[PDB]
Amino acid sequence: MYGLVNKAIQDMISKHHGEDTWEAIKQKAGLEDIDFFVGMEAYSDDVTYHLVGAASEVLGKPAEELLIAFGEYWVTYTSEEGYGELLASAGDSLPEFMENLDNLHARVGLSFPQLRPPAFECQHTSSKSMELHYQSTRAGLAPMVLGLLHGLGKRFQTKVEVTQTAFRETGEDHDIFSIKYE
Amino acid sequence: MYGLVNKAIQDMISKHHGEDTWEAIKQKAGLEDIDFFVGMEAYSDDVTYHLVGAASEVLGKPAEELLIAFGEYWVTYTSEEGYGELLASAGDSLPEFMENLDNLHARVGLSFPQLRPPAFECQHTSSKSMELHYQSTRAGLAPMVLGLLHGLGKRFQTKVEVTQTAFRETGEDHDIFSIKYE
Ligand code: HEM
Ligand code: HEM
Repeated sequence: MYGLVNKAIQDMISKHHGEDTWEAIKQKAGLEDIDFFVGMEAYSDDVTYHLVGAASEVLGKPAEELLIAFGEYWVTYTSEEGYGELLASAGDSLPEFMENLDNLHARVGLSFPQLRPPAFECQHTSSKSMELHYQSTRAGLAPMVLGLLHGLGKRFQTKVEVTQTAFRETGEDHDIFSIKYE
Repeated sequence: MYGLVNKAIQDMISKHHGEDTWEAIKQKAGLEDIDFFVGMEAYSDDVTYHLVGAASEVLGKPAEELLIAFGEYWVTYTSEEGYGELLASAGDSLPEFMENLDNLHARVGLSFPQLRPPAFECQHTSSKSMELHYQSTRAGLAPMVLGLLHGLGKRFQTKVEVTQTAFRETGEDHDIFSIKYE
Protein backbone atom coordinates (compact mmCIF):
# COMPACT_ATOMS: atom_id res chain seq x y z
CA MET A 1 0.00 0.00 0.00
CA TYR A 2 1.08 3.65 -0.35
CA GLY A 3 3.65 4.73 2.20
CA LEU A 4 1.15 6.94 3.99
CA VAL A 5 -0.40 3.81 5.47
CA ASN A 6 2.86 2.62 6.88
CA LYS A 7 3.85 6.06 8.26
CA ALA A 8 0.57 6.12 10.10
CA ILE A 9 1.26 2.71 11.69
CA GLN A 10 4.65 4.03 12.69
CA ASP A 11 3.15 7.20 14.10
CA MET A 12 0.58 5.21 16.06
CA ILE A 13 3.18 2.88 17.59
CA SER A 14 5.66 5.64 18.42
CA LYS A 15 3.04 7.92 19.91
CA HIS A 16 1.66 5.08 22.05
CA HIS A 17 4.75 3.01 22.93
CA GLY A 18 7.82 5.15 22.18
CA GLU A 19 10.44 5.03 19.45
CA ASP A 20 12.52 2.19 20.90
CA THR A 21 9.47 -0.06 20.62
CA TRP A 22 8.83 1.21 17.11
CA GLU A 23 12.43 0.45 16.12
CA ALA A 24 12.19 -2.99 17.74
CA ILE A 25 9.08 -3.66 15.64
CA LYS A 26 10.66 -2.28 12.51
CA GLN A 27 13.74 -4.44 13.08
CA LYS A 28 11.60 -7.54 13.69
CA ALA A 29 9.66 -6.95 10.45
CA GLY A 30 13.00 -7.02 8.62
CA LEU A 31 12.65 -3.36 7.57
CA GLU A 32 15.53 -1.67 9.41
CA ASP A 33 17.08 -0.69 6.06
CA ILE A 34 14.15 1.71 5.56
CA ASP A 35 15.01 5.05 7.17
CA PHE A 36 11.59 6.63 6.65
CA PHE A 37 8.47 5.72 4.72
CA VAL A 38 7.69 7.85 1.68
CA GLY A 39 4.08 8.95 1.92
CA MET A 40 3.14 9.03 -1.74
CA GLU A 41 5.20 6.05 -2.90
CA ALA A 42 3.79 2.53 -3.35
CA TYR A 43 5.19 -0.22 -1.17
CA SER A 44 4.57 -3.94 -1.27
CA ASP A 45 1.57 -4.92 0.83
CA ASP A 46 4.01 -7.24 2.65
CA VAL A 47 5.62 -4.29 4.36
CA THR A 48 2.30 -3.58 6.10
CA TYR A 49 1.50 -7.21 6.98
CA HIS A 50 5.04 -7.73 8.32
CA LEU A 51 4.78 -4.62 10.45
CA VAL A 52 1.52 -5.72 12.00
CA GLY A 53 2.89 -9.26 12.48
CA ALA A 54 6.04 -7.91 14.04
CA ALA A 55 4.05 -5.59 16.29
CA SER A 56 1.76 -8.38 17.49
CA GLU A 57 4.86 -10.20 18.76
CA VAL A 58 6.59 -7.27 20.39
CA LEU A 59 3.51 -5.79 22.00
CA GLY A 60 1.90 -9.11 22.96
CA LYS A 61 -1.42 -8.25 21.33
CA PRO A 62 -3.08 -10.18 18.56
CA ALA A 63 -2.78 -8.81 15.05
CA GLU A 64 -6.51 -8.28 14.81
CA GLU A 65 -6.42 -5.96 17.76
CA LEU A 66 -3.62 -3.85 16.32
CA LEU A 67 -5.61 -3.57 13.10
CA ILE A 68 -8.76 -2.47 14.94
CA ALA A 69 -6.71 0.12 16.75
CA PHE A 70 -4.98 1.34 13.62
CA GLY A 71 -8.35 1.68 11.94
CA GLU A 72 -9.68 3.94 14.69
CA TYR A 73 -6.42 5.90 14.78
CA TRP A 74 -6.54 6.54 11.03
CA VAL A 75 -9.65 8.63 11.30
CA THR A 76 -7.85 11.00 13.63
CA TYR A 77 -4.51 10.85 11.86
CA THR A 78 -6.04 11.86 8.48
CA SER A 79 -7.91 14.80 10.01
CA GLU A 80 -4.59 16.02 11.39
CA GLU A 81 -1.94 15.23 8.78
CA GLY A 82 -3.29 16.78 5.60
CA TYR A 83 -6.61 15.16 4.76
CA GLY A 84 -8.97 16.98 7.17
CA GLU A 85 -10.95 18.89 4.56
CA LEU A 86 -11.21 15.89 2.31
CA LEU A 87 -12.49 13.97 5.32
CA ALA A 88 -14.94 16.72 6.24
CA SER A 89 -16.16 16.92 2.66
CA ALA A 90 -17.21 13.26 2.76
CA GLY A 91 -20.11 13.84 5.12
CA ASP A 92 -21.36 14.53 8.58
CA SER A 93 -23.02 11.32 9.52
CA LEU A 94 -21.89 7.70 9.46
CA PRO A 95 -24.26 6.51 6.78
CA GLU A 96 -23.58 9.46 4.49
CA PHE A 97 -19.85 9.04 4.98
CA MET A 98 -19.95 5.40 3.92
CA GLU A 99 -22.04 6.20 0.86
CA ASN A 100 -19.35 8.74 -0.09
CA LEU A 101 -16.33 6.55 0.67
CA ASP A 102 -15.71 5.13 -2.82
CA ASN A 103 -15.66 8.75 -4.06
CA LEU A 104 -13.42 9.91 -1.24
CA HIS A 105 -10.96 7.18 -2.23
CA ALA A 106 -11.26 8.10 -5.95
CA ARG A 107 -10.26 11.71 -5.19
CA VAL A 108 -7.30 10.44 -3.20
CA GLY A 109 -6.64 8.28 -6.25
CA LEU A 110 -6.24 11.19 -8.67
CA SER A 111 -3.20 12.05 -6.58
CA PHE A 112 -2.11 8.44 -5.88
CA PRO A 113 -2.16 7.04 -9.44
CA GLN A 114 -1.52 3.35 -8.50
CA LEU A 115 -4.13 3.32 -5.69
CA ARG A 116 -6.08 0.09 -5.19
CA PRO A 117 -8.83 1.36 -2.94
CA PRO A 118 -11.47 -0.92 -1.49
CA ALA A 119 -15.12 -0.62 -2.45
CA PHE A 120 -17.98 -0.07 -0.08
CA GLU A 121 -21.65 -0.51 -0.82
CA CYS A 122 -24.42 0.34 1.64
CA GLN A 123 -27.83 -1.30 1.77
CA HIS A 124 -29.82 0.72 4.31
CA THR A 125 -32.18 -1.51 6.26
CA SER A 126 -33.59 1.49 8.11
CA SER A 127 -32.76 5.06 9.12
CA LYS A 128 -30.51 3.67 11.90
CA SER A 129 -29.08 0.51 10.38
CA MET A 130 -27.37 -0.82 7.31
CA GLU A 131 -25.84 -3.82 5.64
CA LEU A 132 -22.32 -2.87 4.58
CA HIS A 133 -20.51 -4.68 1.77
CA TYR A 134 -16.69 -4.42 1.87
CA GLN A 135 -14.94 -5.45 -1.37
CA SER A 136 -11.18 -5.58 -1.53
CA THR A 137 -8.31 -6.75 -3.72
CA ARG A 138 -6.66 -7.68 -0.42
CA ALA A 139 -7.15 -10.20 2.39
CA GLY A 140 -7.11 -9.83 6.13
CA LEU A 141 -8.21 -6.18 6.68
CA ALA A 142 -11.76 -6.67 7.98
CA PRO A 143 -10.69 -5.88 11.52
CA MET A 144 -9.26 -2.57 10.31
CA VAL A 145 -12.64 -1.77 8.78
CA LEU A 146 -14.16 -2.46 12.18
CA GLY A 147 -11.79 0.03 13.79
CA LEU A 148 -12.46 2.58 11.07
CA LEU A 149 -16.20 2.39 11.72
CA HIS A 150 -15.66 3.04 15.43
CA GLY A 151 -13.41 6.02 14.59
CA LEU A 152 -16.16 7.39 12.39
CA GLY A 153 -18.62 6.77 15.25
CA LYS A 154 -16.36 8.91 17.43
CA ARG A 155 -15.98 11.61 14.76
CA PHE A 156 -19.77 11.95 14.48
CA GLN A 157 -20.64 11.38 18.16
CA THR A 158 -22.49 8.26 17.10
CA LYS A 159 -22.71 4.87 18.80
CA VAL A 160 -22.12 2.11 16.29
CA GLU A 161 -22.74 -1.60 16.74
CA VAL A 162 -21.06 -3.75 14.06
CA THR A 163 -21.15 -7.46 13.40
CA GLN A 164 -19.51 -9.31 10.53
CA THR A 165 -21.93 -11.67 8.82
CA ALA A 166 -19.87 -12.86 5.83
CA PHE A 167 -16.20 -13.75 5.52
CA ARG A 168 -13.95 -13.35 2.46
CA GLU A 169 -11.31 -15.42 4.35
CA THR A 170 -13.41 -18.54 4.08
CA GLY A 171 -14.05 -18.24 0.35
CA GLU A 172 -17.22 -16.11 0.47
CA ASP A 173 -17.33 -13.44 -2.21
CA HIS A 174 -16.74 -10.61 0.28
CA ASP A 175 -16.90 -9.34 3.87
CA ILE A 176 -20.40 -8.15 4.86
CA PHE A 177 -21.32 -6.32 8.04
CA SER A 178 -24.58 -5.50 9.72
CA ILE A 179 -24.46 -2.14 11.37
CA LYS A 180 -26.67 -0.30 13.82
CA TYR A 181 -25.90 3.29 14.62
CA GLU A 182 -27.07 5.89 17.16
CA MET B 1 -34.23 -21.97 25.33
CA TYR B 2 -36.56 -21.09 28.22
CA GLY B 3 -39.80 -19.41 27.23
CA LEU B 4 -38.75 -16.12 28.78
CA VAL B 5 -36.38 -15.59 25.82
CA ASN B 6 -39.17 -16.05 23.37
CA LYS B 7 -41.57 -13.84 25.34
CA ALA B 8 -38.96 -11.12 25.29
CA ILE B 9 -38.63 -11.35 21.50
CA GLN B 10 -42.39 -11.16 21.22
CA ASP B 11 -42.51 -8.17 23.51
CA MET B 12 -39.77 -6.37 21.60
CA ILE B 13 -41.49 -6.87 18.24
CA SER B 14 -44.99 -6.06 19.50
CA LYS B 15 -43.83 -2.92 21.26
CA HIS B 16 -41.86 -1.70 18.24
CA HIS B 17 -43.95 -2.86 15.25
CA GLY B 18 -47.38 -3.75 16.65
CA GLU B 19 -49.31 -6.95 17.25
CA ASP B 20 -50.31 -7.56 13.62
CA THR B 21 -46.61 -7.72 12.74
CA TRP B 22 -45.93 -10.02 15.69
CA GLU B 23 -48.73 -12.37 14.56
CA ALA B 24 -47.38 -12.30 11.01
CA ILE B 25 -43.92 -13.28 12.28
CA LYS B 26 -45.33 -15.91 14.58
CA GLN B 27 -47.39 -17.27 11.71
CA LYS B 28 -44.36 -17.26 9.38
CA ALA B 29 -42.24 -19.14 11.94
CA GLY B 30 -44.81 -21.96 11.95
CA LEU B 31 -45.78 -21.22 15.56
CA GLU B 32 -49.39 -20.12 15.24
CA ASP B 33 -50.31 -23.22 17.35
CA ILE B 34 -48.64 -21.64 20.41
CA ASP B 35 -51.07 -19.35 22.23
CA PHE B 36 -48.48 -17.78 24.52
CA PHE B 37 -44.93 -18.58 25.57
CA VAL B 38 -44.48 -20.02 29.05
CA GLY B 39 -41.68 -18.13 30.73
CA MET B 40 -40.23 -20.84 32.92
CA GLU B 41 -40.75 -23.73 30.50
CA ALA B 42 -38.05 -25.05 28.17
CA TYR B 43 -38.62 -24.86 24.44
CA SER B 44 -36.62 -26.24 21.52
CA ASP B 45 -33.92 -23.75 20.46
CA ASP B 46 -35.52 -23.99 17.03
CA VAL B 47 -38.47 -21.98 18.23
CA THR B 48 -36.17 -19.02 18.82
CA TYR B 49 -34.20 -19.47 15.58
CA HIS B 50 -37.41 -19.77 13.55
CA LEU B 51 -38.81 -16.66 15.18
CA VAL B 52 -35.73 -14.65 14.33
CA GLY B 53 -35.65 -16.08 10.77
CA ALA B 54 -39.30 -15.21 10.33
CA ALA B 55 -38.82 -11.73 11.77
CA SER B 56 -35.92 -11.10 9.38
CA GLU B 57 -38.22 -11.81 6.42
CA VAL B 58 -41.19 -9.80 7.60
CA LEU B 59 -39.16 -6.80 8.74
CA GLY B 60 -36.60 -6.79 5.90
CA LYS B 61 -33.67 -6.74 8.29
CA PRO B 62 -30.96 -9.34 8.57
CA ALA B 63 -31.19 -11.77 11.46
CA GLU B 64 -27.89 -10.63 12.93
CA GLU B 65 -29.20 -7.11 13.16
CA LEU B 66 -32.33 -8.18 15.01
CA LEU B 67 -30.19 -10.22 17.38
CA ILE B 68 -28.18 -7.09 18.15
CA ALA B 69 -31.34 -5.17 18.91
CA PHE B 70 -32.76 -7.98 21.00
CA GLY B 71 -29.59 -8.14 23.04
CA GLU B 72 -29.85 -4.46 23.92
CA TYR B 73 -33.57 -4.75 24.61
CA TRP B 74 -32.99 -7.63 26.99
CA VAL B 75 -31.06 -5.47 29.41
CA THR B 76 -34.06 -3.20 29.79
CA TYR B 77 -36.62 -5.98 29.66
CA THR B 78 -35.00 -7.94 32.51
CA SER B 79 -34.79 -4.88 34.78
CA GLU B 80 -38.49 -4.35 34.27
CA GLU B 81 -40.05 -7.81 34.22
CA GLY B 82 -38.80 -9.50 37.38
CA TYR B 83 -35.00 -9.60 37.31
CA GLY B 84 -34.09 -6.00 38.22
CA GLU B 85 -32.58 -6.76 41.63
CA LEU B 86 -30.72 -9.76 40.30
CA LEU B 87 -29.40 -7.50 37.56
CA ALA B 88 -28.49 -4.77 40.05
CA SER B 89 -26.71 -7.32 42.24
CA ALA B 90 -24.36 -8.31 39.41
CA GLY B 91 -22.46 -5.04 39.56
CA ASP B 92 -22.22 -1.38 38.76
CA SER B 93 -19.72 -1.34 35.98
CA LEU B 94 -19.40 -3.14 32.69
CA PRO B 95 -16.24 -5.00 33.57
CA GLU B 96 -17.56 -6.05 36.98
CA PHE B 97 -20.86 -7.14 35.50
CA MET B 98 -19.18 -9.37 32.94
CA GLU B 99 -16.92 -10.98 35.62
CA ASN B 100 -20.11 -11.77 37.55
CA LEU B 101 -22.11 -13.07 34.53
CA ASP B 102 -21.51 -16.81 35.03
CA ASN B 103 -22.69 -16.38 38.65
CA LEU B 104 -25.67 -14.34 37.54
CA HIS B 105 -26.62 -17.15 35.17
CA ALA B 106 -25.98 -19.81 37.87
CA ARG B 107 -28.40 -18.02 40.14
CA VAL B 108 -30.96 -17.96 37.35
CA GLY B 109 -30.32 -21.69 36.85
CA LEU B 110 -31.41 -22.65 40.39
CA SER B 111 -34.87 -21.56 39.31
CA PHE B 112 -34.42 -22.87 35.74
CA PRO B 113 -33.18 -26.44 36.40
CA GLN B 114 -32.48 -27.25 32.69
CA LEU B 115 -30.65 -23.96 31.93
CA ARG B 116 -27.76 -24.20 29.46
CA PRO B 117 -26.21 -20.82 30.12
CA PRO B 118 -23.23 -19.57 28.12
CA ALA B 119 -19.84 -19.03 29.73
CA PHE B 120 -17.88 -15.85 29.82
CA GLU B 121 -14.23 -15.32 30.58
CA CYS B 122 -12.70 -11.84 30.92
CA GLN B 123 -9.07 -10.99 30.27
CA HIS B 124 -8.64 -7.35 31.30
CA THR B 125 -6.04 -5.75 29.04
CA SER B 126 -6.16 -2.48 30.96
CA SER B 127 -8.40 -0.32 33.14
CA LYS B 128 -10.31 0.64 29.96
CA SER B 129 -10.25 -2.51 27.85
CA MET B 130 -10.86 -6.21 27.94
CA GLU B 131 -10.85 -9.34 25.82
CA LEU B 132 -14.10 -11.24 26.33
CA HIS B 133 -14.33 -14.98 25.64
CA TYR B 134 -17.89 -16.19 24.89
CA GLN B 135 -18.43 -19.94 25.10
CA SER B 136 -21.72 -21.45 24.14
CA THR B 137 -23.40 -24.79 23.46
CA ARG B 138 -25.25 -22.87 20.74
CA ALA B 139 -24.46 -21.18 17.42
CA GLY B 140 -25.46 -17.83 15.97
CA LEU B 141 -25.82 -15.67 19.14
CA ALA B 142 -22.57 -13.68 19.14
CA PRO B 143 -24.40 -10.73 17.63
CA MET B 144 -26.84 -10.86 20.54
CA VAL B 145 -23.86 -10.66 22.86
CA LEU B 146 -22.78 -7.50 21.04
CA GLY B 147 -26.18 -5.92 21.70
CA LEU B 148 -26.14 -7.03 25.33
CA LEU B 149 -22.81 -5.31 25.83
CA HIS B 150 -24.19 -2.08 24.41
CA GLY B 151 -27.24 -2.40 26.67
CA LEU B 152 -24.93 -2.72 29.69
CA GLY B 153 -22.98 0.34 28.43
CA LYS B 154 -26.29 2.21 28.52
CA ARG B 155 -27.18 0.85 32.01
CA PHE B 156 -23.85 2.03 33.42
CA GLN B 157 -23.62 5.25 31.37
CA THR B 158 -20.49 3.93 29.74
CA LYS B 159 -19.36 4.33 26.16
CA VAL B 160 -18.48 0.91 24.86
CA GLU B 161 -16.78 -0.18 21.65
CA VAL B 162 -17.00 -3.89 20.83
CA THR B 163 -15.30 -5.71 18.00
CA GLN B 164 -15.40 -9.46 17.43
CA THR B 165 -11.95 -10.88 16.73
CA ALA B 166 -12.66 -14.64 16.60
CA PHE B 167 -15.73 -16.38 15.22
CA ARG B 168 -17.12 -19.78 16.21
CA GLU B 169 -19.13 -19.58 12.93
CA THR B 170 -15.95 -20.04 10.89
CA GLY B 171 -14.56 -23.00 12.86
CA GLU B 172 -12.71 -21.13 15.61
CA ASP B 173 -13.04 -22.71 19.04
CA HIS B 174 -15.13 -19.80 20.34
CA ASP B 175 -16.19 -16.18 19.84
CA ILE B 176 -13.75 -13.58 21.25
CA PHE B 177 -14.54 -9.87 21.50
CA SER B 178 -12.15 -6.97 22.19
CA ILE B 179 -13.90 -4.27 24.19
CA LYS B 180 -12.97 -0.66 24.90
CA TYR B 181 -15.00 1.20 27.48
CA GLU B 182 -15.18 4.65 29.15
C1 HEM C 1 -12.14 7.11 7.07
C2 HEM C 1 -12.83 6.13 6.51
C3 HEM C 1 -12.14 5.22 5.61
C4 HEM C 1 -12.33 3.88 5.52
C5 HEM C 1 -13.48 3.11 6.20
C6 HEM C 1 -11.32 3.42 4.61
C7 HEM C 1 -11.17 2.10 4.23
C8 HEM C 1 -10.05 1.66 3.57
C9 HEM C 1 -9.61 0.32 3.60
C10 HEM C 1 -10.35 -0.83 4.21
C11 HEM C 1 -8.42 0.24 2.95
C12 HEM C 1 -7.60 -1.01 2.82
C13 HEM C 1 -7.33 -1.35 1.37
C14 HEM C 1 -8.13 -2.54 0.92
O1 HEM C 1 -9.08 -2.94 1.62
O2 HEM C 1 -7.93 -3.07 -0.21
C15 HEM C 1 -8.05 1.56 2.62
C16 HEM C 1 -6.93 1.88 1.89
C17 HEM C 1 -6.62 3.20 1.62
N1 HEM C 1 -7.30 4.34 1.98
FE1 HEM C 1 -8.88 4.39 3.02
N2 HEM C 1 -10.56 4.46 4.20
C18 HEM C 1 -10.90 5.56 4.87
C19 HEM C 1 -10.54 6.88 4.66
C20 HEM C 1 -9.45 7.27 3.92
C21 HEM C 1 -8.91 8.58 3.86
C22 HEM C 1 -9.43 9.88 4.44
C23 HEM C 1 -7.85 8.51 2.98
C24 HEM C 1 -6.92 9.61 2.72
C25 HEM C 1 -5.63 9.35 2.54
C26 HEM C 1 -7.65 7.16 2.63
C27 HEM C 1 -6.68 6.72 1.78
C28 HEM C 1 -6.48 5.36 1.65
C29 HEM C 1 -5.27 4.88 1.01
C30 HEM C 1 -4.14 5.70 0.46
C31 HEM C 1 -5.34 3.54 0.99
C32 HEM C 1 -4.26 2.58 0.52
C33 HEM C 1 -4.69 1.89 -0.79
C34 HEM C 1 -3.53 1.44 -1.65
O3 HEM C 1 -2.33 1.65 -1.35
O4 HEM C 1 -3.80 0.82 -2.70
N3 HEM C 1 -8.68 6.44 3.18
N4 HEM C 1 -9.08 2.42 2.97
C1 HEM D 1 -31.07 -10.75 34.63
C2 HEM D 1 -30.34 -10.86 33.53
C3 HEM D 1 -30.31 -12.12 32.76
C4 HEM D 1 -31.09 -13.23 32.88
C5 HEM D 1 -32.34 -13.40 33.73
C6 HEM D 1 -30.57 -14.18 31.96
C7 HEM D 1 -31.16 -15.43 31.75
C8 HEM D 1 -30.81 -16.23 30.68
C9 HEM D 1 -31.61 -17.30 30.19
C10 HEM D 1 -32.85 -17.90 30.83
C11 HEM D 1 -31.00 -17.82 29.11
C12 HEM D 1 -31.52 -18.99 28.29
C13 HEM D 1 -30.67 -20.24 28.58
C14 HEM D 1 -31.38 -21.54 28.29
O1 HEM D 1 -32.59 -21.54 27.94
O2 HEM D 1 -30.73 -22.62 28.38
C15 HEM D 1 -29.86 -17.00 28.86
C16 HEM D 1 -29.12 -17.09 27.72
C17 HEM D 1 -28.14 -16.16 27.44
N1 HEM D 1 -27.58 -15.27 28.29
FE1 HEM D 1 -28.48 -14.52 29.78
N2 HEM D 1 -29.44 -13.70 31.42
C18 HEM D 1 -29.29 -12.42 31.75
C19 HEM D 1 -28.29 -11.50 31.40
C20 HEM D 1 -27.34 -11.74 30.42
C21 HEM D 1 -26.37 -10.81 29.98
C22 HEM D 1 -26.25 -9.35 30.39
C23 HEM D 1 -25.66 -11.43 28.97
C24 HEM D 1 -24.52 -10.92 28.18
C25 HEM D 1 -23.78 -9.93 28.60
C26 HEM D 1 -26.17 -12.76 28.86
C27 HEM D 1 -25.81 -13.60 27.88
C28 HEM D 1 -26.59 -14.71 27.58
C29 HEM D 1 -26.37 -15.42 26.33
C30 HEM D 1 -25.35 -15.06 25.28
C31 HEM D 1 -27.28 -16.40 26.28
C32 HEM D 1 -27.55 -17.25 25.04
C33 HEM D 1 -27.51 -18.76 25.23
C34 HEM D 1 -26.21 -19.36 24.73
O3 HEM D 1 -25.29 -18.59 24.34
O4 HEM D 1 -25.97 -20.59 24.92
N3 HEM D 1 -27.20 -12.92 29.74
N4 HEM D 1 -29.71 -16.06 29.86
